Amino acid sequence: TTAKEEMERFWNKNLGSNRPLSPHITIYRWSLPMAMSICHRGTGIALSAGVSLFGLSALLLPGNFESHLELVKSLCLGPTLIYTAKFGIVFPLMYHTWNGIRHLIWDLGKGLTIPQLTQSGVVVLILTVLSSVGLAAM
Amino acid sequence: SSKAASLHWTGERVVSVLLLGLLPAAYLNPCSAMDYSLAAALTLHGHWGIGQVVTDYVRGDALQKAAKAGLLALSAFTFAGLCYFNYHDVGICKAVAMLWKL
Amino acid sequence: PRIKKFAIYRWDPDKTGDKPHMQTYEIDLNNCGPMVLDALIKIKNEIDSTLTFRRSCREGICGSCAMNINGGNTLACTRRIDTNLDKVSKIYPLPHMYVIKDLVPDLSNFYAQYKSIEPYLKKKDESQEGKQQYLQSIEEREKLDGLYECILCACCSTSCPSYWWNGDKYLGPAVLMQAYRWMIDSRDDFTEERLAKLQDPFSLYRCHTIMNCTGTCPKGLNPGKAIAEIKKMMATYKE
Amino acid sequence: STQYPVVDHEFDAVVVGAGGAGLRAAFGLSEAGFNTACVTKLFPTRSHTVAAQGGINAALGNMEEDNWRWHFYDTVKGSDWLGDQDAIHYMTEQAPASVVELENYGMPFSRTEDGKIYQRAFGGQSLKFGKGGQAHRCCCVADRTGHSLLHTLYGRSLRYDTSYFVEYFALDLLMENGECRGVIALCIEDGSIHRIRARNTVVATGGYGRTYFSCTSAHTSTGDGTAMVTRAGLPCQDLEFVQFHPTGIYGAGCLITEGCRGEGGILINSQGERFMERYAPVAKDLASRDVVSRSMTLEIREGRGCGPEKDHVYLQLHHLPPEQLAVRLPGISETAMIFAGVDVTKEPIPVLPTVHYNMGGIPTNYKGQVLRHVNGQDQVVPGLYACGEAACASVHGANRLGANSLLDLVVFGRACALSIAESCRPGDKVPSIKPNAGEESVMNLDKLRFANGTIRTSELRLSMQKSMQSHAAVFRVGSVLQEGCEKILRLYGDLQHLKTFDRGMVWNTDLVETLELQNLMLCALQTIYGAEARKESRGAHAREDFKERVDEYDYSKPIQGQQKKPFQEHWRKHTLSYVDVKTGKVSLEYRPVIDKTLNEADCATVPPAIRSY
Ligand SMILES: *Cc1cc2c(cc1C)nc1c(=O)[nH]c(=O)nc-1n2C[C@H](O)[C@H](O)[C@H](O)COP(=O)(O)OP(=O)(O)OC[C@H]1O[C@@H](n2cnc3c(N)ncnc32)[C@H](O)[C@@H]1O
Ligand code: HEM
Ligand SMILES: COc1[nH]c(=O)c(C(=O)[C@@H](C)C[C@H](C)[C@@H](Cl)CCl)c(O)c1OC
Ligand code: SF4
Ligand code: F3S
Ligand code: FES
Repeated sequence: TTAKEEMERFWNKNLGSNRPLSPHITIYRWSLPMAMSICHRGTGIALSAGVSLFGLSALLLPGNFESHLELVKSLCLGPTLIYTAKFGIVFPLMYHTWNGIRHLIWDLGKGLTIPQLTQSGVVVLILTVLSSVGLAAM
Repeated sequence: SSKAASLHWTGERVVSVLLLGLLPAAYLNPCSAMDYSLAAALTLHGHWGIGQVVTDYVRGDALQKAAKAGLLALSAFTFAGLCYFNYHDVGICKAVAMLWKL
Repeated sequence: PRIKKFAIYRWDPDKTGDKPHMQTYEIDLNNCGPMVLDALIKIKNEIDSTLTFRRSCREGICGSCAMNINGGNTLACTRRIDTNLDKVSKIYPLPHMYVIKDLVPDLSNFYAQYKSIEPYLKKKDESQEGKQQYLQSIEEREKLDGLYECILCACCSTSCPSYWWNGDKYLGPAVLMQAYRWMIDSRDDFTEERLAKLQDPFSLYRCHTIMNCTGTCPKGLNPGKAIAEIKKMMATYKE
Repeated sequence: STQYPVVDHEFDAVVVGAGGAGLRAAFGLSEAGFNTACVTKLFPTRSHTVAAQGGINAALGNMEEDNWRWHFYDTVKGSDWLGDQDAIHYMTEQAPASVVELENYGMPFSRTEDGKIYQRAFGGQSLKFGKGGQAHRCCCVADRTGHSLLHTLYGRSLRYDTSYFVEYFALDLLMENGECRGVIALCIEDGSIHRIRARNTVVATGGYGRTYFSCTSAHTSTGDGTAMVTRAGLPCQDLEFVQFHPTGIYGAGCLITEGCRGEGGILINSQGERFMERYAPVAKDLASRDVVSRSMTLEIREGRGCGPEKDHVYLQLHHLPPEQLAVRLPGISETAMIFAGVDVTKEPIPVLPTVHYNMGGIPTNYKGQVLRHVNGQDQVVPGLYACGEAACASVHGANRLGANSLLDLVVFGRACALSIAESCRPGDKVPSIKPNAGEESVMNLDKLRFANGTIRTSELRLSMQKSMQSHAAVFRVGSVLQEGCEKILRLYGDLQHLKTFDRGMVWNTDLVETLELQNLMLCALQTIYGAEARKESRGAHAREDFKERVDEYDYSKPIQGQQKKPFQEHWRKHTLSYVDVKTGKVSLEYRPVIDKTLNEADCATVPPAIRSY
């Protein structure tokens, strides 16, 4: 019996059985690292969606960009709202940016010990807020 | 044996460090060329990233090939769109600067 | 008297209709050993004997009693019951695995995966073996520390969310760390073709350094880190 | 019959047990080109052998320069001359060959400046036949040798086409006309029943510490093979001889290794004196596993207790360098902290002597061939083998020398294989079987499964354990031994009364733990009866009433002008215990220990002497 044959058996036995699946997310308690990975995906997906919705609209929709900014001024410049709409565009970007560096440092093999990990996590979190508030005000 | 999977993985980080090198390069030097290299780095890194999500969640035979095909479509249309926007409009860097001082 | 509530996952594959649910137990702590296993064993011997689970060394070195206690994967004989009588201990089977009965998971895939990485020394010249002790310097030996101590809990991989969604094709941290364990064994002549076995999207590359494995390890081991070294090796190894 | 599915299997060899020994025998068999089933109630890696800490002995001479014959001497001397020299010779002789083979498999032994295997000082081991000071020959993987040993053997076994019957509880042996045909086994997974039949059957089940209330051994050490044998009418050997490891936590009874004492550690009693110097001066606190514990256990009766209720003693590791504790003994730094809450570097450990090892077991050749006792004479049981803690070749005798059972495992694993490999060919006639053979076990299975008695399984288990704990303890008199026998005997009756609650086929642990209990009770019955009968003080079996060590001679004075005692007048012989499973009655005879070696010219026979360290 080879390892590949053991696996084949495993699946055919279980998928053709009345056995349930022991709960996972529903019961596995949440650690800051684990939540900080979902967010990387959350942000990563949204950012790609944004970019795509910018390139596609540059191909399908009428008018040029200047023709759109003047169009944006509908209920127009309301500082503490057009800042708020601006912030929430940079926020996912800055997070994914900062956490990206953390992922990159990891790939080098550095900072992968439980303490170090919940430290750099905070440093990425704090850095997001600063560079997010900082940019939306530039 | 070909070392494909690992080579792919290497590229992923090369573009990741390439894209990090470009967001300050864009701000400190907004221009014609930067607009394109930014579009190129942006569309690849995203294409591989979504690819990694798909080849994680999209379970099955038929659907895996489907999602991957439709993603190549979204990417092609994205990179080409951003290129069109560069050549025929203000160009990413200038669009950002306009969108911003507003 | 000091009473502690115990909410535990239950499933009898031998009673028709009955499907997954929790059962609550109550145990005086002056009559019970400090560990959650002690508790389990106690209710098994005193209250209800349908309570079915795996156990052996009660020392936290055999890896039999692996389970999800209060939302994290450890060993029941190594975890101590929170003396806090104002909480109810939630006891669960190792997450996202087929429940055979109650807290007993089907690990046969887990094992089969271990088999496929060939966890044994491999010499290009097996013709001289068993007659001379192989030389390995204490330095070369230190590279195994933190690796060889794995017990095969399945706390590890059964905390990895990639192993949840892709457990069939992704080996998961436990198994992976052991493949690493054999790459850096200086006595092993098969260091290169051991990496070639991971050259596909799922074997190794479903890892995204979520770090739930290292976090959850009952023995304080670091599979995630060891994985990163594999990933590096995969990108650097010649030919 | 209508209730249970019978599923038969055909092999060359069955190995019952995937511990250290089982495994070695298993793949060893497959390696010689044998189609080998390996039946085991736990996944291999869980087998107790993991728990092993100290190490494995081999006279490789890696520290000083050694000679396996000195290791021969030390084992036989420590065996208290109940050790069968033929087997002891074979083991020590084969020791360096076996340990080198394991390191070649890939066991990550800790290393020396040379880059060779690290050897350690241990209890009872000498140079130049007991005159050359402390011998450093315990080969070890830091603190976790048994772990690494089991894992590599398991690991190595995957390479061969060994048929693993994982989490299958063996019930009995399939026996026909005195010959063994295989095993009848319950498959835990689905409740099914599997008659695995082969030409040769190796029993490698390990010990039965779980007969006692306080033991180092795992919850699954239930001498199941030992029972299986006495259910087939075969004898068990020397079952009274139960080793009380000196060190282990007061509460849960976890093992703190002897490697603590062999690395410079000390034992401290209530007043503070290193009491292991007023009890045994010659070899100090690194003496026999039975002399040290005897010193401790009586010291507790002396009033010299060291706890909340003065019922245990200390093992101190304060004085050792911190840098050496984390490197040489890492797995006790954790477990002392985890179970007791002890930082090993600046605190002592609360250690009581607790049950640890079973020297007794299935009577055995140096070849591993299970013995029966027909007409005061030995006789090979055809197609039946035993190795390791389950077995008794009595390479250990009246007292196991520390760091030898791991070696015992490996050597007599190998041996059981070669014995088959050299007594037949693979693909030879697998003997046929009665259509309804093993009928008895399934019937016993059903009675225990739907058992609605009055005594709960756990309570009966408890009464046995504590009865053994107080009647057949370290020290034991014929007064309290006698009461213990008829108290155990009543508790064997009580098995007809027991209550089990789970009625399922899938993972009925409620059912198996009860089968474990019968398996235990049989091992208990022979332990207490053999103990009451033995009216001498040899090795671990020390009688208060018979402190004398009764040899064939009076071995203190010269052996010359003095006549041999008749067999049935000395106690330098092995105990052979039987039990009529129904009435639960222990009848016991004796067989002479082997004194000759395998080559007087290569390894001299060592005659009995006054024994003390
Ligand atoms: C108890 C103990 C012993 C020990 C030790 C620490 C502890 C806590 N430390 C040691 C050390 O440091 N150095 C050393 O030399 N020895 C040490 N020992 C003693 C030694 O480890 C034991 O004698 C040895 O482990 C016994 O090995 P063996 O292979 O003979 O038995 P096992 O390892 O306990 O494995 C049992 C296997 O048999 C299967 N089994 C049992 N019953 C059944 C049934 N009914 N059906 C099917 N299979 C069965 C188990 O599944 C297991 O595989
Ligand atoms: C220069 C700043 C950025 C850096 C340094 C960076 C870095 C990274 C890295 C290293 C990963 C993979 C880590 C892992 O999960 O294993 C990743 C994931 C991803 N990124 Fe980026 N990124 C950046 C900006 C962006 C942008 C602008 C987009 C949008 C186009 C984007 C979209 C994604 C996506 C879709 C993923 C995959 C999600 C997943 O599977 O986890 N990233 N990023
Ligand atoms: C980076 O990869 C990942 N990181 C994760 O934290 C992760 C998870 O945490 C999962 C338990 C589920 C979570 C809600 C996902 Cl669906 C939102 Cl992103 C998950 O599923 C995942 O994909 C494999
Ligand atoms: S590495 Fe740690 S968590 Fe993973 S299986 Fe081994 S002991 Fe368990
Ligand atoms: S839980 Fe996970 S995805 Fe990688 S870092 Fe650990 S295996
Ligand atoms: S039973 Fe051995 S680890 Fe809990």
